[PDB]
Amino acid sequence: EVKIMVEKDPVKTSFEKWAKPGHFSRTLAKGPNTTTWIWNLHADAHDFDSHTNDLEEISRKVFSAHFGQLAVIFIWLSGMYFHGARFSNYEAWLSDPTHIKPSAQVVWPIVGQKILNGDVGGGFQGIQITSGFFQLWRASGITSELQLYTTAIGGLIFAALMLFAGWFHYHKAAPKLAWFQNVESMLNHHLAGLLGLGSLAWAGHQVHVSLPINRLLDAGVDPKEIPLPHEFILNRDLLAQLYPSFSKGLTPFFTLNWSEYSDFLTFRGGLNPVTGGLWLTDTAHHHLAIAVLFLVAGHMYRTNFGIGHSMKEILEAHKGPFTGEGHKGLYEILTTSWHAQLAINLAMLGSLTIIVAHHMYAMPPYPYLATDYATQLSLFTHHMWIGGFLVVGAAAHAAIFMVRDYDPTTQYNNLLDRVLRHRDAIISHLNWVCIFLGFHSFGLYIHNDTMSALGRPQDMFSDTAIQLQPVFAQWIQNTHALAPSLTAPNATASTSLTWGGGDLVAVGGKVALLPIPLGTADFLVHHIHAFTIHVTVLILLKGVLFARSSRLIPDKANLGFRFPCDGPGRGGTCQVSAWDHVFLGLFWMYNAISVVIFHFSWKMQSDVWGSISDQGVVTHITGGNFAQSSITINGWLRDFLWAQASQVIQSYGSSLSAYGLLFLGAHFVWAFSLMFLFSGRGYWQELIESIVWAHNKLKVAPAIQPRALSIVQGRAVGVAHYLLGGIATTWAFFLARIISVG
Amino acid sequence: MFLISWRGYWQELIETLAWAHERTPLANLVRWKDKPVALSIVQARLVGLAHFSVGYIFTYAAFLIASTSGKFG
Amino acid sequence: QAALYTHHQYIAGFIMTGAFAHGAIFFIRDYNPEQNKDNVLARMLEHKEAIISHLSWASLFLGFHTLGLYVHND
Amino acid sequence: EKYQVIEPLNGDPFIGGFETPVTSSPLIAWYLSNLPAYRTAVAPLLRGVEIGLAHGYLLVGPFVLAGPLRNSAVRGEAGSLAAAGLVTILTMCLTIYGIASFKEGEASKAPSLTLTGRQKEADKLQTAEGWASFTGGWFFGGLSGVAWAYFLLYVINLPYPVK
Amino acid sequence: DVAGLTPCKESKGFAKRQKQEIKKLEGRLKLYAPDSAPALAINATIEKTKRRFEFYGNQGLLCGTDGLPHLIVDGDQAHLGEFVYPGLVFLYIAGWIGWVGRAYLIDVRTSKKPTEKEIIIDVPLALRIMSKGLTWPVAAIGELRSGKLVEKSSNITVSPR
Amino acid sequence: GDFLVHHAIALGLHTTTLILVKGALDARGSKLMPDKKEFGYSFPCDGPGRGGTCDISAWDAFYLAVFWMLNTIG
Amino acid sequence: FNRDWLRKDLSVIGFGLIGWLAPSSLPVINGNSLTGLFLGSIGPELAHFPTGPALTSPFWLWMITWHVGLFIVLTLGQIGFKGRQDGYWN
Ligand code: CLA
Ligand code: CLA
Ligand code: CLA
Ligand code: CLA
Ligand code: CLA
Ligand code: CLA
Repeated sequence: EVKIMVEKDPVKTSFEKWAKPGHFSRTLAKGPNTTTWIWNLHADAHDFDSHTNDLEEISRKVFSAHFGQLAVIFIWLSGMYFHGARFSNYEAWLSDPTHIKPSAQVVWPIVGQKILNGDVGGGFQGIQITSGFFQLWRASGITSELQLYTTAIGGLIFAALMLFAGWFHYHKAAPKLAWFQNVESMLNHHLAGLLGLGSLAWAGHQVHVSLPINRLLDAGVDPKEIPLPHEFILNRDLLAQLYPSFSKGLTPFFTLNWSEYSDFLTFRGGLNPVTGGLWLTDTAHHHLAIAVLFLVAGHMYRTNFGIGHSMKEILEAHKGPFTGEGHKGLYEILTTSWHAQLAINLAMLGSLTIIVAHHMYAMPPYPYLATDYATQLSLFTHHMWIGGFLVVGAAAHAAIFMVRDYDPTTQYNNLLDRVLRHRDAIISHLNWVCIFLGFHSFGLYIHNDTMSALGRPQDMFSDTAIQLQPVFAQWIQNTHALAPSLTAPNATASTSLTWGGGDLVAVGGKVALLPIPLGTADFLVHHIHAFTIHVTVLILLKGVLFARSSRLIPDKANLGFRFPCDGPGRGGTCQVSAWDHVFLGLFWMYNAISVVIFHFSWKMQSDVWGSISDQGVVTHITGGNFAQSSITINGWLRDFLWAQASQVIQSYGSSLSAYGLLFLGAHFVWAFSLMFLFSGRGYWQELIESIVWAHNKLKVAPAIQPRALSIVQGRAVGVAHYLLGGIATTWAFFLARIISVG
Repeated sequence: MFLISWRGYWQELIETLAWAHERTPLANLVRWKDKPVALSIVQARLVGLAHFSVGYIFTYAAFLIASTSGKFG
Repeated sequence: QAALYTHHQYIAGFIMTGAFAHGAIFFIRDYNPEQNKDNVLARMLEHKEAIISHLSWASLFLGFHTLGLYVHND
Repeated sequence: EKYQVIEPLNGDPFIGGFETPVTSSPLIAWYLSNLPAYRTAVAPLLRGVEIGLAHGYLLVGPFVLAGPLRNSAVRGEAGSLAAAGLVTILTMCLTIYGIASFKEGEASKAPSLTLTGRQKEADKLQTAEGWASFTGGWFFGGLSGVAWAYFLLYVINLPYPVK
Repeated sequence: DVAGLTPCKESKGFAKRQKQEIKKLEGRLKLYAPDSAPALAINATIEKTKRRFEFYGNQGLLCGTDGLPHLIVDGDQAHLGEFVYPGLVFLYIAGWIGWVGRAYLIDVRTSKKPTEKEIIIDVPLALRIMSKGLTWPVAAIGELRSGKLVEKSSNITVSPR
Repeated sequence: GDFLVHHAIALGLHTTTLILVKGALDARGSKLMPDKKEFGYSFPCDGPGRGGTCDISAWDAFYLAVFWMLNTIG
Repeated sequence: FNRDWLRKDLSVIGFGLIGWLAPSSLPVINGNSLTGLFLGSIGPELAHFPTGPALTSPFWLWMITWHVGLFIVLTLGQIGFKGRQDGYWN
């Protein structure tokens, strides 16, 4: 029966364990014999499963840690709003959003770093921000810095509230295991009460605050004399003169004459020509509809009033001849293992973030977002990287579950067992498809390189050569361009300006969006993307499926999840642990996301982003050379890496010099990672022995014996520095280039 | 590639591929004589070093000659 | 001229690495402490920790200060 | 207690395989059993002839429509000669494979037991002389198939959509 | 002059760089109102640059071809303020730090649980050790001459030969 | 610039020599592997025991010094 | 392997054909004043010229919709018939 269950005062609030560093584990609670202990102290701090076998205590730790993360995020958001309130030119940007660069960070005049306070416009000097917060606040109807201040104060209050909630739910009233295992109630509340009610509330804000303020802004009204939101809520005649349907006043809602709300609940599609963003009427209708859908969907599961679904009975009822018991035993897996839930949720969150990245540039939801090329590029790249990291983490935690939380006795002839039983076939076919994709994409690039170098441009794979047209994607674009005509008759515009139709939105003198063409280069780059994704999936899935055992080491589950090797026997067992598979999948996700963001940047600078003149001539940032230069690896090296890097390396002496500094520093960090990746551990241990001799000669040798990093730690440091260097190099390069050319 | 990924990944992958070849029709008729194994640890290090050095030498030689002969100056 | 210089410098570097590798192979396979008793080779083996530690110090000092000056100029 | 289509290899759960519709469907199994490679009772020479004929015939096309001289008037001849050269190289491959794998005078080590357990005779393709005959037949059939494809495509000029 | 370097007072490149930096700052300034805070910041920049260049000129720095001060580190008496004087200051500070760290290690090897003292620093002990670094060179020489600075090779772990 | 780059060259020479001499003088043995001479010149490792023994051979010192010589000649 | 993995009940295809003709051949009062099967028949009528694809004509969408519907109907009919002999829902 679904009920509230807590324990009073489980843990005493005391600083006694603060003085003891490794209190959470029996091994580290003894003391630091060696320096490795310190690293171990930071590598097992949040591994709550390793601290104890009690699932209740692990659940309580997880809940309180989530509260702490929420408090941290609240502090971060409050900081952003504070910096918008004081150290920003938000109001000047409101007065003129097309010619003033957003800025919300101001440096101190200490060591000549004051040069970084560039002339962003509006009588302000500071760092040009690319987070899109200005456009988000413009969409929300924020017109003054006082509103940002009150938002920041509320954010601090909420951070303190979350911090107190974590303390209360760990040390004062800690929920019991039965409370955490109520997955049906949790889903009902998070669907109806979290997503549905949140969407409804945001629709209310939009209807009452965003639409009137933003339509007055689109009309050219100076934000100073735009009436405040509460004046729209109170003086409803002032709101009705913008949208007459408000004069009806909730009568159409309850009489089901909903068409009378067509003034502010539209299904237009496309972009607002004035701002280049989505119509906020469409957004309000969207949020209302999804709120209704989520509130309906959150009434699906049976908590204690009958009427509903038992997910255990749903799962046990889904089985077939090609499988065994089907989805039998998965309810226990997902209600008794935190790592399985973390894997599922991480995979979904990463894929969702990638969807967000793809959908926020094709439909810019904020005003003056598309024409802010720097913000668009930054948002796309940021969310791509976040999604990739989350997917790799999902793989890691699936492997952790398979190693530690997997119980063969309760999993017999179900789906997990059967997947484990034909992993050889799965990995064989995935390896074959990876090889085939790698060949028929990168070998096509190499073919193009060779024929271009041999003076045989007619033997290449291009539009003026052997053509590989993406006919399926082109057909999908054609279908989506004609959707309002026949397939969605109640639509004014198509889903996005990227499908087709010959419509070009040009806020100011720039280009917001236009029909994106697909040719041989797009065919090639999408197949490169598919190749990289399949190879990453190969590495990660092979790590997960072979985590427990393999033909080499049949007892790999006893070895654990995070172990270096099993020895130099059987020819060498280096990197047989699933942790090492995640370690390599990080490199492959890095390559995949890097190529994805490079393709986005080049395609947008070449075919979409640009400036339109009064006559109507559209010139692009690069000049439309993607169709003929992206087909060749030399073209990528020259027309993208060499041509577009001219600004990061020439940024010295200007406000973009920090980008060049961090460009070179990220190069440095990557090269530094290379030695943790290439070197071993015995060499460094012996070098440390020599250094320890030098220290002992002078009676300055520490009692905490210096040790070289473990093998797994060496790999972790190498991959961390590698990813940091590469990603920061790209970050500096994109930001400098897109701030210079935009 | 040969310097970062070390041995075990490839040994397990080769196990899978041996299974695949032995179970594929019209191709299990063809049989190897030497059992395919992943490269050893020392051999992997040496092969990665050779690739690294060859790339170093060829890249720098190409750049040197092209930049000193494209502009005779 | 540029090609000749680069050629012979890379050849020299590889040759030096080979010389040191074969010194290591000599110590492993051909060095007899019985006949080499308290001679110069045995004395190098005796205070090898000092040699390695001073090489480490020289490398650390050079790297730190050269990299720091370069970063300062940057 | 359900139908459970999927079964272990010949009922043995400890052999590294499965019984899937892809593996042993009546249609798929019939198709694979009558391929020349799996006709163990037939002489290796004729199986090699059939295999080479099919392979040269299918190989002629890609070389003709993708070769460097595909835009010239010798496109057909160039493609046919490329296919013949590939056939010759694969003949050397087969010859060296037979030399390395099989020794003269040894019995065949091919599986002589059926799934039912009939215990038939071992296939002679896995022998030194069997593989030599197979290689010779494959060479002859490959050249014949290349010639036939060239004749149909160009000497006779039958109407084909893409060529 | 110490490797054909002219003094920066009569270096034309040094004055050219002065003029170029001031002109760039003034060009950045022209686009702001005189009373605005950015204008004040840029004017502070200009004053900072002017005083920096005057200070560099007044200390007899050696500028090469174009205007760039070059440092002489050969021990010349006219350039002791570039490397020898700050070098000695650095040596005093670095030796301070190392000496007090060594002293702390010595004073915590006699404790019952030295590792806990290394991960959790005894702040009073550490501070009264740090206070002793004022006269570190004298203590170092005393320990060297007395023989308490260097451990005998017979009590130091070494690997097999 | 010539000063800075010559000091970089000295750094490269000193570090490559450090790696190579450390490999040559620790080839016969060390605290981590006192019996390294019986295992030869080029052996993979001594297993994950005693904290891990990757690149503990002198051949691995040569392997690690080839990168530094390539960097220095570069 | 029992050689009848796909337990042959040939009435399944006919039942699915009937159950997919019935909903697809409906004069929907919506934007499609006529039925989608008539559009999927017109497409071939305009595409009977030998040696040529549709070339992004209004034929692919109807083809895909109709055949996805047919495939799902056939699959669900097979599952429904063969779940009664078993105890999947009984
Ligand atoms: C309508 C009811 C409701 C709502 C709104 C939420 C909302 C949330 N839950 Mg869920 N939860 C519910 C019912 C609900 N829960 C029930 C009934 C159970 C027991 C079966 C759980 C068990 C549960 C667990 C085990 C966890 C959550 C977590 C979370 C948070 C995830 C972070 C996020 O995206 O939030 C976005 C929104 C915000 C950050 C807004 C701030 C939060 C505001 C104040 C709403 C708080 C609603 C709260 C449930 C009301 C009771 C508190 C009240 C006494 C003051 C989120 C705030 C996770 C978490 O992060 O914990 C902290 C987590 O680990 N919940
Ligand atoms: C919802 C997200 C989420 C959550 C809750 C967890 C939770 C956990 N993970 Mg998982 N993980 C995630 C995402 C997540 N992870 C993602 C996205 C990845 C892919 C990278 C992984 C990959 C991963 C691996 C491979 C492992 C874990 C482990 C763990 C456990 C933590 C133990 C530990 O050592 O942490 C303590 C915290 C740290 C070690 C973090 C230190 C800081 C990191 C390494 C670098 C910071 C980079 C920084 C941004 C650089 C810039 C700043 C710098 C200049 C200062 C815990 C169960 C470990 C585990 O359970 O072992 C059994 C383990 O082995 N996770
Ligand atoms: C540019 C560097 C590079 C290249 C080319 C490769 C190539 C490959 N990697 Mg490696 N890898 C690299 C860097 C690289 N990797 C690095 C730095 C890492 C560290 C993270 C890895 C980690 C890694 C893992 C963990 C895995 C791979 C896998 C693969 C394979 C991809 C699929 C395949 O075989 O078909 C595509 C093959 C290529 C693209 C190679 C080039 C072939 C060209 C196109 C044709 C040239 C042939 C031509 C006729 C010349 C003939 C020569 C003849 C005359 C002698 C392939 C062997 C995966 C694998 O095993 O395959 C499924 C795998 O699991 N790699
Ligand atoms: C006078 C010169 C000289 C001589 C006589 C020797 C002789 C010897 N050396 Mg020494 N060596 C030399 C120079 C020399 N070396 C130099 C310059 C180096 C530094 C690079 C080394 C480094 C070295 C090491 C590290 C080792 C030896 C070993 C050996 C012995 C066995 C060599 C072996 O197995 O060969 C077989 C030859 C090879 C395996 C080389 C294969 C080809 C290499 C990898 C380069 C290929 C590059 C590339 C693929 C080709 C070009 C491609 C193109 C596309 C660009 C032998 C006594 C070994 C030994 O004594 O074992 C205990 C040993 O471990 N040598
Ligand atoms: C750019 C890449 C890079 C860098 C900087 C280094 C740096 C170093 N290596 Mg490594 N190495 C590399 C690549 C690199 N290596 C590669 C690719 C290989 C081939 C596998 C090796 C192989 C190798 C071996 C085999 C050996 C070294 C050694 C050394 C040291 C030489 C002495 C020196 O320069 O001291 C100066 C130190 C540095 C330049 C390190 C960086 C110092 C930073 C900039 C200062 C800290 C900044 C800041 C406070 C940190 C912020 C982080 C956080 C707190 C926020 C030094 C630590 C030798 C050694 O350790 O001898 C003592 C040695 O034996 N390396
Ligand atoms: C370095 C040696 C070398 C030489 C001399 C050649 C020579 C040639 N190559 Mg190249 N090739 C090489 C290495 C070499 N290749 C390598 C290493 C690769 C892998 C990267 C390739 C990949 C490659 C491709 C992908 C293609 C060529 C093609 C060609 C042919 C050019 C087109 C032509 O002649 O007209 C058209 C060709 C003909 C009119 C006649 C070709 C057929 C004759 C009869 C071949 C001889 C067969 C003979 C029975 C066996 C002799 C060899 C045997 C002893 C091993 C030409 C014969 C093209 C070609 O036509 O392929 C057949 C082509 O498409 N080559």
